[PDB]
Amino acid sequence: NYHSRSESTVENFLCRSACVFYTTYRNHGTDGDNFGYWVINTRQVAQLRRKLEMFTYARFDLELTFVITSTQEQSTIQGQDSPVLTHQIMYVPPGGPVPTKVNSYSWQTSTNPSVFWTEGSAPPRMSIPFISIGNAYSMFYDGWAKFDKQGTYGINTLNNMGTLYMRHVNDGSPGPIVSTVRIYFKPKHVKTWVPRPPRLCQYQKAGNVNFEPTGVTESRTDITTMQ
Amino acid sequence: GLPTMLTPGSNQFLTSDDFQSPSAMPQFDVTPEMDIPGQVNNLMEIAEVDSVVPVNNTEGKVLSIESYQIPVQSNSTNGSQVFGFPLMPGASSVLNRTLLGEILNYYTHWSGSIKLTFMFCGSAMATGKFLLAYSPPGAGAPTTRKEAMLGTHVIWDVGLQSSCVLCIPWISQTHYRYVVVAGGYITCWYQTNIVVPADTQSDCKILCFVSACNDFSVRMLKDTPFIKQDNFYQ
Amino acid sequence: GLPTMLTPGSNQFLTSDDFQSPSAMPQFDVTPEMDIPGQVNNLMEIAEVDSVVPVNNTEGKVLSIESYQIPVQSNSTNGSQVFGFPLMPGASSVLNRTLLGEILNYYTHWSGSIKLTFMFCGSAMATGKFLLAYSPPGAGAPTTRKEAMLGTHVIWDVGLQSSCVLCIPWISQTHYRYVVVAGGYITCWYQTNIVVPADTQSDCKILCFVSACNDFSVRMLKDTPFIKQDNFYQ
Amino acid sequence: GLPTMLTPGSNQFLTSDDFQSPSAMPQFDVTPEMDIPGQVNNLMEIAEVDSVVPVNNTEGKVLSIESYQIPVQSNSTNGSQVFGFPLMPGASSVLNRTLLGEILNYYTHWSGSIKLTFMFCGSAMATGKFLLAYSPPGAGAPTTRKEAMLGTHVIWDVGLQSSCVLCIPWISQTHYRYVVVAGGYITCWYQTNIVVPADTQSDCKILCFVSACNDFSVRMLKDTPFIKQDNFYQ
Repeated sequence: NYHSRSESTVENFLCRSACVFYTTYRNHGTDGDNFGYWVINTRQVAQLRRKLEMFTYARFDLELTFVITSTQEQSTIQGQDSPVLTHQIMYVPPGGPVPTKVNSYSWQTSTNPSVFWTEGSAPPRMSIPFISIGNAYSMFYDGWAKFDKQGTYGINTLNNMGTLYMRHVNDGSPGPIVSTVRIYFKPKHVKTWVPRPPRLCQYQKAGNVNFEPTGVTESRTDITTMQ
Repeated sequence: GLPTMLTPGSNQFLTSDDFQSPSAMPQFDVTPEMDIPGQVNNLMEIAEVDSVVPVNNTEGKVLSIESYQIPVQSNSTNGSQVFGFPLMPGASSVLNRTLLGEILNYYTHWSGSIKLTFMFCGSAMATGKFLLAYSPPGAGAPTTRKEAMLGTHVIWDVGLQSSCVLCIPWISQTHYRYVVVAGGYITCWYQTNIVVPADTQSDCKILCFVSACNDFSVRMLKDTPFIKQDNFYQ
Repeated sequence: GLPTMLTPGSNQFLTSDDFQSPSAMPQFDVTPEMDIPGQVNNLMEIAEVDSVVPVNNTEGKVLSIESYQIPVQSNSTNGSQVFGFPLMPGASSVLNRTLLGEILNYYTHWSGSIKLTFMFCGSAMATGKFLLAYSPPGAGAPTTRKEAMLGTHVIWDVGLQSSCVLCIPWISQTHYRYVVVAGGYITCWYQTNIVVPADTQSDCKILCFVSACNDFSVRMLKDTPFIKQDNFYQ
Repeated sequence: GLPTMLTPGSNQFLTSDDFQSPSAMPQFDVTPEMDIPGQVNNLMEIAEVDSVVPVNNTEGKVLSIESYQIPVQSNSTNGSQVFGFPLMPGASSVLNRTLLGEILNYYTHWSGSIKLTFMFCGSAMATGKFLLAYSPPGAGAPTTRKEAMLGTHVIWDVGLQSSCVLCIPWISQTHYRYVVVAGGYITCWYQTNIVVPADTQSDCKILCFVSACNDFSVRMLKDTPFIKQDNFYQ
């Protein structure tokens, strides 16, 4: 017989849709900083980072779902009557042009994937393939990007998965509107190699493995005690 | 043209759905897979691996490697207890942070047999006997050598073998039990004192290992109670 | 009548989709195709074509046709370097604006072998030898004739042949490399001086050609960094 | 891409629909079914079971077990009526709260034959006769022993048998009738007095049972008129 190990599998263990980032962007602003952005990383949410770092090399597709909700703000503008709000979620592949302004040329997205979503419909969804000149993402890198520089330890350009950019296509009304994107992340077709011990010490930095040393477990009163 | 209905539950984002997602980078060729050694397809492969159990969990020792070393005294009362911990791989702090316990804390239900290995790290000329006694759940930990012997036990003779593998059976009323907080007890007893060529000074140690057997399973995935973040790390 | 769900990602305009579009002019007969010579189906056909490499990229020469002419001095120290450029078809300005480099700059990743042809444009009675040396990536450009000879090289004898085709191999740790900014080096060295019926005045020239081999590919299409517009041209 | 219409009735929540619902806990293994004795698949199995009928529904007796006991007097006029109730399993309070009546009150229409069992709980030496008379709907309950005898009846002789099963036929103009408020009447009559070895003091009792026959059915499910709540119990 034997009990089923179906949901213990790496696919079921890791292919779980979780929120990894949320940002708010305005509809009007002083500068062009009316856009949200997120460099796609797996080392910013502790639960997902621990689950992925239980293995050494992984290879998966990124399924991203965006939950965009808009809120009208304060007051002092009357007769708002805003039409429906359209959002653009532009994905910038590795090595692609990166916007610095809400109306940058990169938003014209000649080759950057972009999804335009009107509010009230189902949340937008896009899937990023395995994008790496290497053969697998490496959660751990015991080496230097440049051996000359000490600060390049553990950094390799093979784990860069691109950047997501979010903005308002139309303002709708002359009054303030702030939208939250709430990106939901879900690996698909996951293959993992070289399993590793779970991270014991709490994480400190996203780009580091540094740790304050911690006890192996919780203490008890006596070696023969039971409670 | 083809008629279609509302079918309640549409235009919703159920987080735990398996719908196909449009590809943002179609017509892009991913690099072929490389034959990397160490393909793991199930977390039980991690859980099947022996991991050293910190039994010496006394205060002040969890920050040192002495937490893994069970001290075996050079002279002690016969029938004394060498150590003892409950069979709570996901609850008891002795087994909680092991590889098995780390896997278990990612789930809500579990079932299977716990495999315990005790290895004697004393001298090759050292000899002696131990009572590795197992108490079924609800019985209560034995208080003397005799109570341990009258139950399930093995006489682990140090001279004959330096290791003892003890397979803990599955005793519960349900197919699965909750990982969180009965389970049983392991207690070791000094059947005989450790005998050496009478010239040594320091004491021996016992190392413990925990593992899952082939009938081990976990049901309901959840968040581990060990890693915690206030916000995004960057 | 038939039930249907929301299927998140509907009513969206993904720019990189392949959905059928309704025809604004149906029931309209397009003119039949005509057998025009020159059917091209792939940009590599353009990239497979030899293009003259401007190696004489010195200041003041990029605006003249002399940028394509490698000067071969009538008298110079033996073991001097005739020219040298890195193997960066999409990065180095020597190979950047060639047909191969122009194709490469439209993409993000590339792989394959670079085919280099050096043609001597001197007199038929002229004779001489050159060291066409290739340095693998990370080695560094040679500084003397001896270092070039101790590596990968060919003795290009001008008298025997007026052209030399040099196939640069593919040496990288990944299947593809980024077009943008190691790659290697080509250096030519005066093995012997150019020998002529001792009555000439002006110097000889070398023309360089670049091409892709049959194993050449490009992965991720992007915008070329060469054409730029402030707005619509009309 | 595929055309689809509005099909009126979409995006509506009809409470009595049978549409598939997305699973909030997919990839979760439920525990296997266990062979529990008592698998019931239909409420008629409950309705087929004999249940004791409270016929002694007089005021002050519904709160005691005497409501189930039909008193048989030691001495009474011959041709007196022992008891009598109408054949309204879902309406008459005599049969309303029985298992059959409890099932019936959950529905609006019903059809079938009522099975009535009368058991004599007197002494083994006691003897006597009863007229278990049945009146068809619309006839009216008989007023004398003779009227009961001239209709449908059985002579239930206590000495010969201590039980009498009486199957009430299905007499209605429609396939089903409403559970709520003719049906008929059961009346028992003293054919002869109860005869005993002439030394006893207390009186005998008759217990009544009601059941459904194999041709019993209920059509339109509704809310039972018995349980009532002002709001949620918690």
